[PDB]
Amino acid sequence: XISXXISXARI
Amino acid sequence: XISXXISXARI
Ligand SMILES: [Cl-]
Ligand SMILES: [Cl-]
Repeated sequence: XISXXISXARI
Repeated sequence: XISXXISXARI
């Protein structure tokens, strides 16, 4: 399916 | 940044 996206580590 | 998306494990 969906794996990940935007983690938050940078953004 | 971008982390992941669609892996290929299913799709
Ligand atoms: Cl990020
Ligand atoms: Cl997949």
